[PDB]
Amino acid sequence: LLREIKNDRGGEDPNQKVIHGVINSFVHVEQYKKKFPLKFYQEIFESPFLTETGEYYKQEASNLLQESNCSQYMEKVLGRLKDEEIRCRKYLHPSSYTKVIHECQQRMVADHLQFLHAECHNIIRQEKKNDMANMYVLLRAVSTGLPHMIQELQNHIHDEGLRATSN
Amino acid sequence: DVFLMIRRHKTTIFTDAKESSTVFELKRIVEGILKRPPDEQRLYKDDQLLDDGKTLGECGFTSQTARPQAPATVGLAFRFEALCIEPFSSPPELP
Amino acid sequence: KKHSLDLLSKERELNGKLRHLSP
Amino acid sequence: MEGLAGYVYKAASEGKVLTLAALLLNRSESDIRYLLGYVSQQGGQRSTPLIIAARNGHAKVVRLLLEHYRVQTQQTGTVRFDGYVIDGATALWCAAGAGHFEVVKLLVSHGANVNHTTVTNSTPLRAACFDGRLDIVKYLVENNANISIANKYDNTCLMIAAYKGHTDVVRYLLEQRADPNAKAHCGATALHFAAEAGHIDIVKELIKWRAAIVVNGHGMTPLKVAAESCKADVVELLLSHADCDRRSRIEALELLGASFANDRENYDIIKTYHYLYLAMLERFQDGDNILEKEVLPPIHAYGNRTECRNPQELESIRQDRDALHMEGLIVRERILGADNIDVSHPIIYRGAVYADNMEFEQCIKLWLHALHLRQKGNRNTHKDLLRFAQVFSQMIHLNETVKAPDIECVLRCSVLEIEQSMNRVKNISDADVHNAMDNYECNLYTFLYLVCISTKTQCSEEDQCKINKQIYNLIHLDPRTREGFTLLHLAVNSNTPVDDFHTNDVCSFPNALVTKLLLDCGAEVNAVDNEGNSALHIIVQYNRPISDFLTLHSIIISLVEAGAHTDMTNKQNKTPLDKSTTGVSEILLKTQMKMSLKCLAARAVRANDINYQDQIPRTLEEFVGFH
Amino acid sequence: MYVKLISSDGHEFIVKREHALTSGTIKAMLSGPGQFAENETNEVNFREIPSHVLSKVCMYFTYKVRYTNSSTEIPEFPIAPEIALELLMAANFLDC
Amino acid sequence: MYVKLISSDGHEFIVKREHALTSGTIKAMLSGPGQFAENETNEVNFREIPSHVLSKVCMYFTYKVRYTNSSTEIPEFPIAPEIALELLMAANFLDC
Repeated sequence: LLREIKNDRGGEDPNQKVIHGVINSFVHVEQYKKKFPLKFYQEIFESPFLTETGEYYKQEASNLLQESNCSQYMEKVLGRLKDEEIRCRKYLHPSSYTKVIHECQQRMVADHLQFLHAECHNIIRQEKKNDMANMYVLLRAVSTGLPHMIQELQNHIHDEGLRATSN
Repeated sequence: DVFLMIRRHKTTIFTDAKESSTVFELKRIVEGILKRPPDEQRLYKDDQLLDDGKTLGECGFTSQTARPQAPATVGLAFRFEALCIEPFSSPPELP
Repeated sequence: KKHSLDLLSKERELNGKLRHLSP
Repeated sequence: MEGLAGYVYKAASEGKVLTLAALLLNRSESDIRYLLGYVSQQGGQRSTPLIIAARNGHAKVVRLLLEHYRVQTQQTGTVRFDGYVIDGATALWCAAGAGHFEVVKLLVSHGANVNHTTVTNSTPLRAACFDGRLDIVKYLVENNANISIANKYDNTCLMIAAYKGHTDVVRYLLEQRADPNAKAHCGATALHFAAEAGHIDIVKELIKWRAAIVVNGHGMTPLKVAAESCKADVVELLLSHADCDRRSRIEALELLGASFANDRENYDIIKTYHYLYLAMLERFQDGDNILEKEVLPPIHAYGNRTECRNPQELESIRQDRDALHMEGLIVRERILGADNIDVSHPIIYRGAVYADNMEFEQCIKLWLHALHLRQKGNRNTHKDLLRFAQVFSQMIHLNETVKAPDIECVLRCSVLEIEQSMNRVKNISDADVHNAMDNYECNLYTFLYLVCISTKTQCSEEDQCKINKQIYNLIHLDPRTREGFTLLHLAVNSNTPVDDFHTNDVCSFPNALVTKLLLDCGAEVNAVDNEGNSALHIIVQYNRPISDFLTLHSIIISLVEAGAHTDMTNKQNKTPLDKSTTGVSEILLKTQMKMSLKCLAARAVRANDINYQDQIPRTLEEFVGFH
Repeated sequence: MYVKLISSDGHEFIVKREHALTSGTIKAMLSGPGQFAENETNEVNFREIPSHVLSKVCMYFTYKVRYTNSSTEIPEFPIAPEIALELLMAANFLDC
Repeated sequence: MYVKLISSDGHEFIVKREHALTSGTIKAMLSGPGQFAENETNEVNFREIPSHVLSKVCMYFTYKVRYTNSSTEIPEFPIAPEIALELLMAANFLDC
């Protein structure tokens, strides 16, 4: 099951109905359980899938920095995030949507905060609008990513005003 | 708020109508259910013929004599043919 | 009954056109 | 006195000459004028006896009334129905519009106004050509009937005559020096309506008259709407006019093929392929002046097809019907610019067709594209919202999961459409106010069905946040129906009209989940109707407290916990306990009711009618106001 | 949507769908491989319930669906001495 | 275990603890730096509400504690016409 999901990640497309039915069987079997109906599905598939996607996206994030600069790394990460939102929508139970896309972010955008912040000063100063858009839509989800961008934007606005007025 | 047991020979059908409802509506109901034109089947009340004009309120089916807990009986005849409704099974004797 | 039979033509546009096609 | 006049009008309507002569016998000049000229009301029509005689074709009645009693030919009244509420009409207009030549002859020979203008600048010639009688039109023209006279939207007799399929009258009007370049309200000409009606003879006579083919106000040349109206016969005749150049005729052929691709009554594959292939050959024949289409980018709703530039590309999709339909839709809105009125109908029909074989995802995608097109076109779209609600209820009832982004997009379009309905009915006129209010109420009901569907399905936290954001936006907009119902009152009323097609099997009002979602979205709880009833006064009158106890209990719990006054009074001074018809709701509310000295003191203040103006805080003033 | 209840004597007892879905086991019979979503007959055959008992069962269906939400001293269901002890097994086999 | 209520005229109005805690602001003043974890006086001073209105407030405290879960033939609380419009302000100050 993880191999077919990874094959979907690699570019191919497995039988969506078969994978979705097999995954949803883990939660349909214990529909009669009054206490924690998803306890079976979470322990059997959701936890191994979270571990597998964490490993895969850690490897992918490490494999995207070594050849791509920070300008289009953001576009590639956002494309991977959208493709993960789509591929976790047609395969997984609706409960395990905000967790997988969490474990994606904490492997692609959070774990390289010190990288993205290191280019934030260059993003704001040159005023690359698409790059600020990618900046904001990336670091908003991360807990401790937004305030550094806020501080950098405040500093850039203050310096721009000083240059425009003090002369 | 009137409830009727429209009875064929063996077929019995339980229909809810209004007090001020004409024979037109129930005739179309029986037509749509038994798949039979109403120009060829005409209903009976306790061996007494009814037409397609009068309403159920003054026909004899009041809201008290045709309550759902004991609906009134309405005959039928399919093609003339006499009212030959087969009565229900004989209830067992009290032990 | 289904949607496909229940879809109507541009009757509202025709109704709007009734203002302009009045005799 | 009115009985004799009413009897005269009834006899004139029924054409009883003997009765009319008996009633008009031994009557003075004033009596004759009152009996013949009084405008009687019957059957929703306010008309004179002469008008109703001419409309019914009573030549004997009209000649008896005109020869001896010399009744004036300047009567006014309300004539016709079905969108025709035209006033100021004379008997000649009705006689010409009813196809009775003898009545027209008698009226004109008696002195009828041939150039009579009704309220909407309508001449009897226009009605006569609407009916389709050559003799009436000819005879009226012989009495100085100006064909150039039109309505307030500038629709002359030739245009309305060309709307219908009558060759004789349009040929006579073209012989009668009619204007072939007459401009309608939206810059339209008679050739437009001749082409869209599929009348080959009228179109060929108009182009014989040098119709001066030109686009309308929107910008659609009549050959384009001929292609749109799914009529190949009228399309395949402008080639010989030697004025279509090459681009106009080829886009006409492409649009005709696209219209044949997807329509309710003109749906076929083989001729669509034939005409598309012919158009592509005509584009790709000379090579020196070869035409290259402006290929629009592939929208994700319309699959992943980037047109067909190569002949092999068109050949490879000739055997597949769905690809042909999708390409036809794409080229259709490419020619039409995706901003025209005639764009939404084919895509909506194709969405229904995709819904035929339970292909719900494709139906949702196609109709979402349709809804976005309607919204960008600023077109009223309440029926589309209704059919989204119907499909969502159908696919919920068949146990098949609803895509949360789909229902989120439909809810966004729903709140936008409700805002549009609000600012439309804000400045609407008296003519269309009833249908504007009905559309507003229908939009509110569709929003409620959509919220019920969203509660029925399960989604992730972000999708639920988006849905709640849309609901909170609509709540902050604060909608109201005609009778003062807010969204909460409708959500708790069992009398809220749910649609009977598929929503009735899922959307059941009152519903606990929609009310809970609204209250979590900051719905005002203590809102009142025009009758003063709050949400509590509406829920306590629930007629099913036993078989549907969970919903009623949850509604009462949510209303009390969100903050509601269990003893607030309406305009008739009825507490929710008083309005509670069922005792079950009475004691549910009593279990939720908490005794407060503020309520008792406010009740005492209201009952004793002691003046509380400026004697209490501003909040306490309204608090006593609704106690 | 107008189902047909057939007793052990062949007495057809055609009654409304929502009227007959009050009983659990009639719902079970109409569910499963007994749907035939063609709205043609919806025939259920009772090889055991006698006609004089299935008639009272159908009258109970109508009476319940009418008086399910009253709770205002609904009239007593008239059960004859002879119908009881045979209507009981029918009300057990046809749950509720 | 009792709460001493002092009106605007100095009238002590000693009432039960659980009877006084049915109102929000009495509970608030008895909370915070006003707990008096010694249960002999637990005084609350009102410099605003006169004696005749705080008397009816305490009467209401007892009345609602006695009739908190009756729901059958609830007797009316006697509000004098003159004491209204002023017991309303006290009941608005002392939430419930």
